[PDB]
Amino acid sequence: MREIVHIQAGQCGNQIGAKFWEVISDEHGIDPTGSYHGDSDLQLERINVYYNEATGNKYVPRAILVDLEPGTMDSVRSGPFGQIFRPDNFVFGQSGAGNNWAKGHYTEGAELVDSVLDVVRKESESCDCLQGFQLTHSLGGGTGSGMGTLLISKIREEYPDRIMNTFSVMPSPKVSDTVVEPYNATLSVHQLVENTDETYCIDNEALYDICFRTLKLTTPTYGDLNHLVSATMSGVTTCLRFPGQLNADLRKLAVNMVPFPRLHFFMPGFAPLTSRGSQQYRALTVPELTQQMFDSKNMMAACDPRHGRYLTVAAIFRGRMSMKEVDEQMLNVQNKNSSYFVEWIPNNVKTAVCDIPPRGLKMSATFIGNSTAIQELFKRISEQFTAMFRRKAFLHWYTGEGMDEMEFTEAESNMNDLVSEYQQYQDAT
Amino acid sequence: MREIVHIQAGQCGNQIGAKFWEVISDEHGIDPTGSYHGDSDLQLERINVYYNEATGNKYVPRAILVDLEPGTMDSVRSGPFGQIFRPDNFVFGQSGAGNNWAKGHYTEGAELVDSVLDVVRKESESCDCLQGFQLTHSLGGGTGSGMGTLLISKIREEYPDRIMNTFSVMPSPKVSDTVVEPYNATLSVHQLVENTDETYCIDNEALYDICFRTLKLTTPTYGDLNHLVSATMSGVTTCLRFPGQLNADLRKLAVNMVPFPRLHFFMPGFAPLTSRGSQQYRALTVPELTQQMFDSKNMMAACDPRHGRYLTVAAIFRGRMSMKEVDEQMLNVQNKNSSYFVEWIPNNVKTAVCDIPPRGLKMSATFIGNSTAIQELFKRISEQFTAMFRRKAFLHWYTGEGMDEMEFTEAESNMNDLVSEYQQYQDAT
Amino acid sequence: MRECISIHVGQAGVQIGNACWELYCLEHGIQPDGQMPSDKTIGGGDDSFNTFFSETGAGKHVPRAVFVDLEPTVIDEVRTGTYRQLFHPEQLITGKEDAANNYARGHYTIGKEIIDLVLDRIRKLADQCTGLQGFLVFHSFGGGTGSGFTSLLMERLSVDYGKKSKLEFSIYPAPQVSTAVVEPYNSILTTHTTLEHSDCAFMVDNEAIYDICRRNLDIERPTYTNLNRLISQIVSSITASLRFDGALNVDLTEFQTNLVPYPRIHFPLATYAPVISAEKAYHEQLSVAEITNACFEPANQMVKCDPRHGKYMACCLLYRGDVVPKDVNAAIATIKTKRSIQFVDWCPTGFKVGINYQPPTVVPGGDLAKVQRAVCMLSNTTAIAEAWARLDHKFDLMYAKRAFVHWYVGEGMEEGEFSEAREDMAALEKDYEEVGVDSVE
Amino acid sequence: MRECISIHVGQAGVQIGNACWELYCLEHGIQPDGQMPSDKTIGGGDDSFNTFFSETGAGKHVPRAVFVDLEPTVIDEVRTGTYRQLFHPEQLITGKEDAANNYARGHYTIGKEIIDLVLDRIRKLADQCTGLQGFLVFHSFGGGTGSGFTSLLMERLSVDYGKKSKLEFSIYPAPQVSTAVVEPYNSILTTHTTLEHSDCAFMVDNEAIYDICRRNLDIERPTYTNLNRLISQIVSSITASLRFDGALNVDLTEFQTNLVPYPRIHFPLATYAPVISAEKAYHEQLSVAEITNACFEPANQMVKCDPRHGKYMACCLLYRGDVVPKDVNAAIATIKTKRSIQFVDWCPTGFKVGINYQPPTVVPGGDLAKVQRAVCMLSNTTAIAEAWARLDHKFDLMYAKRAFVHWYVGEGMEEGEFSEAREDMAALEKDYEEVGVDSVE
Ligand SMILES: CC(=O)O[C@H]1C(=O)[C@@]2(C)[C@H]([C@H](OC(=O)c3ccccc3)[C@]3(O)C[C@H](OC(=O)[C@H](O)[C@@H](NC(=O)c4ccccc4)c4ccccc4)C(C)=C1C3(C)C)[C@]1(OC(C)=O)CO[C@@H]1C[C@@H]2O
Ligand SMILES: CC(=O)O[C@H]1C(=O)[C@@]2(C)[C@H]([C@H](OC(=O)c3ccccc3)[C@]3(O)C[C@H](OC(=O)[C@H](O)[C@@H](NC(=O)c4ccccc4)c4ccccc4)C(C)=C1C3(C)C)[C@]1(OC(C)=O)CO[C@@H]1C[C@@H]2O
Ligand SMILES: Nc1nc2c(ncn2[C@@H]2O[C@H](COP(=O)(O)OP(=O)(O)O)[C@@H](O)[C@H]2O)c(=O)[nH]1
Ligand SMILES: Nc1nc2c(ncn2[C@@H]2O[C@H](COP(=O)(O)OP(=O)(O)O)[C@@H](O)[C@H]2O)c(=O)[nH]1
Repeated sequence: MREIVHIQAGQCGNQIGAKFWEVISDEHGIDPTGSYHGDSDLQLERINVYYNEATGNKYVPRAILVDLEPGTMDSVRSGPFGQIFRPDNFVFGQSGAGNNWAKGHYTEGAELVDSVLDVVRKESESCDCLQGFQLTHSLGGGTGSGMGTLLISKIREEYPDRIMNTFSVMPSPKVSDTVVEPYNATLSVHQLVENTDETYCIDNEALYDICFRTLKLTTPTYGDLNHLVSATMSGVTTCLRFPGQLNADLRKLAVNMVPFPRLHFFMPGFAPLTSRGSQQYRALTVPELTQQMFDSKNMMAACDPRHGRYLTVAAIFRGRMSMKEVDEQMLNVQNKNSSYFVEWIPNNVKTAVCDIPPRGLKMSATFIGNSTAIQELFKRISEQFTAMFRRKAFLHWYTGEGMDEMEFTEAESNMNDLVSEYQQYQDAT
Repeated sequence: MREIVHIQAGQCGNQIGAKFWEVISDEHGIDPTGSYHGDSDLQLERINVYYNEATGNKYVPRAILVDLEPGTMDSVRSGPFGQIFRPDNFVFGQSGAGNNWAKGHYTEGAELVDSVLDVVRKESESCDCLQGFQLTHSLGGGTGSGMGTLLISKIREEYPDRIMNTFSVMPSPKVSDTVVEPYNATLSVHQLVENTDETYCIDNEALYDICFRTLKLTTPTYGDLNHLVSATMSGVTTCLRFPGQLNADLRKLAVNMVPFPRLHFFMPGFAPLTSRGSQQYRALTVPELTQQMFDSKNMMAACDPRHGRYLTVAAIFRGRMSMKEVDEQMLNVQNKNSSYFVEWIPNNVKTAVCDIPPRGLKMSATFIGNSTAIQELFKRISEQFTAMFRRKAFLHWYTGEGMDEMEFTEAESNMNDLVSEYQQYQDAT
Repeated sequence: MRECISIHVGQAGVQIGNACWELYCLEHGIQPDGQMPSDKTIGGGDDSFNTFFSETGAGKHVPRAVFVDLEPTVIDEVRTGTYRQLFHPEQLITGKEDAANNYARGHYTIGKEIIDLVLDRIRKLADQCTGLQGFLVFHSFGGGTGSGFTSLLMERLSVDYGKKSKLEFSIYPAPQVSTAVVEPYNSILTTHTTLEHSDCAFMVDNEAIYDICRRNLDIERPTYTNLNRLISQIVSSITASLRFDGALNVDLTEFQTNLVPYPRIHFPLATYAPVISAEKAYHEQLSVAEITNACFEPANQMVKCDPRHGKYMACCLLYRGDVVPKDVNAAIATIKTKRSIQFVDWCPTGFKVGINYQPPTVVPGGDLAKVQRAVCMLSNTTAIAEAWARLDHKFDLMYAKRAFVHWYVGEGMEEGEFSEAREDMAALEKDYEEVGVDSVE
Repeated sequence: MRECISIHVGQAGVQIGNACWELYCLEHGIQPDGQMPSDKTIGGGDDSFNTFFSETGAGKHVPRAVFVDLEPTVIDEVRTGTYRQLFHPEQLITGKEDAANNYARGHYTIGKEIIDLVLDRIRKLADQCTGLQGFLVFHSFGGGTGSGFTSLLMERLSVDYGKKSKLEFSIYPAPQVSTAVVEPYNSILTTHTTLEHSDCAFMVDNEAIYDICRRNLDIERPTYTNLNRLISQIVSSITASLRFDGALNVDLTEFQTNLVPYPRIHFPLATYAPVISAEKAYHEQLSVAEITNACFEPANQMVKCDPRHGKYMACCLLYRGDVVPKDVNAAIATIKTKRSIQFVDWCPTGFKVGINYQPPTVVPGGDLAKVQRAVCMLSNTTAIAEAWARLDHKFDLMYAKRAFVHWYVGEGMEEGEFSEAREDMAALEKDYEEVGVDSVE
């Protein structure tokens, strides 16, 4: 019951999920080969949320790996965790995406999506009672953006009532490493609006900032930033897999996170984050974790909450903890900072408490915020967009691939309308 | 009781059956020399379905090998399994067939069939209570097509009530390796209509497709494709040889596979087919096997069932399995795909369940389908036929051998009438 | 037993056979003194020397071949040479004067004097056969013995035997290169028996072979000795599935059933794909896929022709060695895909493959390298009419002034016979105009 | 498989390739006799030799490259030299007389005679490809074969293929240094195919390389052999993310998507930052931060140009080796900070980084030292119009008196063609005047 299909898409999608199924595969004591080597029978009661048990107690995930380039697949196969996936789930083309949206959504994506939805139906037809899906992908790539939103817009036609959420990486102007990532991000924000139930917006700068300031790292790679992100994605569905005192599925969040439809863009947060060495000097407590979850410097989205108001938040704690301290800390916050909350919603916070912390510490927590301050993201993109597009730069690589202008102007307007949706719900009483 | 005479005919016929009696000879633990080296007394209770016990516990098959060319016989004699046959059953001429139908059916076939029916009566006069016969042959060869249909049309005059079935290989236009295989296939389809009880139509392209996609082979030979086919032919008569929970002879299938006379052209299917390596990643179950038996990519006939409707199917399972899961899976299929079934037949599926799997795995199954989509075969041939015959190409090698035109035009019309027999029984309520 | 008869007529026909019977000696492991060496305690007619070698008692292999010439001189290169005890003495039949590039001499005057002695050599080999397959006449159109005598023999072979296959390996006159000036006179008159009496006539010519040696093979300066090793690999592969095991074997009669549409449309050109020099044999990708494409090359033809000027009618793939079939069927499907290759509209199903396991032999001192795979493609095409148009025009030029007529009439034929054999060949060339064209409704 | 085709045209194009194909031999661990040594029981096309080396059977690596010259002489340095058995024999195609610094000869007179033999070499390499990426034409503007033939080929490559990338590595004429006096005639006429048919033309010139050798590198006296090892590190890095693993890999098409704004604005200059002599390689701080700044140096340019005279439009960082990305993003943010570096006002988001793990190889006997990191920056700028203004003025001088016109007209082109290719290049230089300028409201 309550299975989750994992569709990691693109290059970025595969890197995160590579590290994602290195965490989950530690949560449940899965061997690299695929056998089970746990001790506690909590690890197996709800293993089936992610893993198909196969013949002879091997545990094959329900993940599907999609790419338009053979490379990432060959890396994952040849690595520590190649053994863990089913080889019919490594679905990939040959001709690269171009870091071009049109090329992954119309030309070379449509060719492949038939051979992938046929793999979605291998997974969906085997489940007892499916709950949801998930992309792991990148707004600013070819396959992460384009092919991802083709997969999504073809699942709503098949499975129109499952919680489909994304962990999407969004561009930041301080760190640019692709010239047309406004073109590629604009045309996919357009698809995520109408098609998705929850969207966890993650940036790059926000992850260095955690590494530098909080964790006191020296030299971060993609390897290190997604290792964080995977500790968030584990937290989301903890109470789906572990027993808790308050439970909280995918659907439980969705329901009371989201005032209006369409406003389903969340800001995660993790706590605790200490350096090693600086762990014996923090006392680890519920007021300690709460202060990290509401500090701006522990947002994995490169914004400051102080430039708006949280509509709603959820607080997902993992550990042997109290309920008064939880119920109090979450109270003392939305009193002391009552101008940082939308006031037409009483009790902006939802708490959930699991019983099972990560496999090194006690008392973690996860902050998931629906803040109005996320229009800071959508405007920084729609300024770069409108600065290139007024010249019509880089246009022939897009109109060459089956698109036209009118897909742009509408997709620019769909991004600029929801800036005026966070804006309405920030102010006006 | 319930003996089966095996008449492997032609070059192709001998290659399959060579590999066929390498499987059966493993089912019953027959040594290459002909002694028995089993352990379980199931292997002997019904050995007599295929094997004459000879003096001193040697086991000689009831197979007759027919050819118009010494070569295949010398190969089989000199191989691993030459020892197993009786040397009076290697019946062969000297002058080759020409890959000419006329040459194998009238001139050089009629000369030999006297010396072969005299071998049929060695076998038929020794049996307790004969059940059936079987050719293994090729529609598109000289001896497989011509001499095969001379043997058939002379057995119905002797043994007019035994289940005579063929495992006939049919041509595919994607893979051509003979120029006049339309001429040779048209004139033998004509004979299989009026003379045969069941006909298992097998192609070439359908067997590469299994090798490439499912089995993940690299480089298939005739050696590999007939190794598949022999695992189908073993499955057919399993419940004739092994005890089961549902039994099913040759006659049991025939009876409720075949709505009208003349429509006795079946599409086999085998499951499971995995690569090695990808076996510890499939869990092997009845819903696993059912999905392979109804997928188009596991048909040994180069058609898609989706271009018609199954009249009737049979499902022959081999293994220690349940009956609810069988009775349910076979139910959930003809509900979910009710437009893929002929609706004037309730319960299109017949299940049979043996107790004895093949000698490497648990829980195999065999799909045998009477689909209307087999007219896709008969039309692709009757387009090549009518494109050569309008020029009267290659005609003097046929009229030279005792035939004439009027054998062609009638045989073209007998093929084109049964296209209008699958057509009637697809549509029209 | 799948036995076959070689007949080697005239200078070109003999000198090819040297290069043929050099090869089979290597194929079946036979020393030039007719002996199999001591390391063959395996099945002889299971390696099937027994289609080309009647095993004399005491381990001795003598061909089923007959070397016929009207001139003493050519065969006397075979006595001695090195083959002086490979051959049976009585199968090397010499005249005293050749036909001397004169069809009337090879067919009427000189040819009749030895024709019964040659037909009686055939019977001595015909009665030793069990399951006789047919005959392999080698000659050249445009000799006297290659044209005049061959015409006389093929008449007599049709009467005595009838039923069996009779393959020909002709050399066709080259458009520029010619060495006899009555070369077209002797080709028009050999037209008569080539279409009527032969069952399948092959044509090669020297220029199309010069190309292959120089270009594919980087030989500077070919002689006849170089060309005929090439000729022999084409024939060695033809007749290899009679005499070795393989899947999809092909008898001599399975050509004609699969290659030849109508009665007189039986002039298929051969090719051969792995013509590769030792140095160029690295920088290979010599897979099945590339070697199938190389057959369809208009440059790798054995005839001065360009199949881009006509349509194929049948093809016929005969492969030797390290072969997986599905590689072939995937290379067929490529061939069907291309529109540069025109099949006709009444073929539909392209062509017949045949595979054999026995890899070729590298002829010692020979021009090829060691290849693993090898492919002749016997293939009917309407482009061989173009070879004919270029030669009728040479005949029609010289016969317009009745040039060398006085030599021919004074030897045992008529002026009238030129006008019949010209009409006879003009009708063939009209058959290929009418066989290239589809019918529409 | 990410396969690619090198074509090496003319004297400069061949002699670069020596320095290219020297390098990949070291990159993938291949001896000059085409052999990987015995210490490679690891994944070959996982080290991905398979984009530049078709693995012949029996452990043998032959390029996907074609060496074309109209003169026999240049390639005969490759036969022998040391590379005499690295190359496939049939991919070294020689004419007999060169175009002889005459565009009319390389394009019409001499070029057509070998053009079909070269296009047929392409097909033999095109059909062996699985997932063909594109072509890498090497030449020089201001040869006859480098300009005349390249123009002829690029026409034919656009027709047969269309879809794939076609990179060029030109040598542009230097403002002072020139050795042909019709050097500007051959550059105006190659303008036509360079903007139309190529997808991305690179330009280098010899003076801007002389600077780097003498100043960054303290070589007293460079030859062409010294410059081309430098050229090859730029190309070796370009095409390294196809064929090695790294985070942020960049295919051949991800340049053009990220580097090239508009249809014909596709003339990006490259740089290369760690050009450091052995002695000067201590006294290094050769971090990511310093090597990113060194790309933006107007002295470290591969073109006689000064980006301080124009605005950048895109840049493109391609790094190799011991790299942590956040060091790069912090070095970008420095680059965005400076006002000496003008991006345009419609770019906003500067540029694309790409990283690769495989460190360069020190070419033996080569000029570089052992560096840990290395960076090409492919970068569109409006400063390459200045290279054009300095060369149009040389053309416009000589064509004012119609100087060397009589050689060109008498070879297979018109007087009219000068007036069209001058207008054609004047329109390019007008595009960069109009692409540097922002729009205001
Ligand atoms: C002795 C002790 O308590 O040490 C902690 C520790 O010092 C801290 C700093 C850890 C540590 O994490 C990092 O330094 C880190 C490195 C790369 C990327 C991201 C983080 C720790 O390495 C990571 C490690 O995490 C776990 O074991 C969890 O089960 C975690 N698993 C992994 O991701 C994993 C990492 C490496 C090896 C094996 C497993 C997890 C988290 C969420 C959801 C599922 C699993 C823990 C608690 C610690 C160390 C070992 C120092 C922190 O991280 C996590 C993911 O728990 C960083 O901020 C937290 C707070 C922890 O207190
Ligand atoms: C550990 C294990 O279970 O191994 C299996 C196996 O991996 C699979 C992949 C086998 C394997 O088959 C092949 O790889 C194969 C090779 C050539 C041609 C066709 C197939 C197997 O080799 C073949 C082998 O088959 C048998 O032993 C049956 O008794 C089979 N017998 C033969 O055909 C046979 C094979 C070798 C020697 C002598 C006889 C049979 C099937 C149906 C009806 C009668 C007999 C089996 C089960 C396996 C291996 C060993 C890996 C599969 O094939 C068969 C015919 O069972 C291929 O798809 C099926 C599914 C099996 O699970
Ligand atoms: N987060 C992020 N993802 C990227 C970026 N560039 C490419 N991707 C992802 O990578 C995938 C495309 O693969 P790509 O890197 O083009 O493959 P290639 O052929 O190896 O270059 C898509 O899923 C993208 O979303 C980037 O700058 N940021
Ligand atoms: N599977 C398959 N069987 C074939 C094929 N061609 C012929 N056969 C079989 O081979 C026998 C007929 O002999 P044939 O091959 O014509 O004989 P030969 O050609 O004289 O050696 C029959 O048993 C046929 O079923 C084919 O293409 N495929």
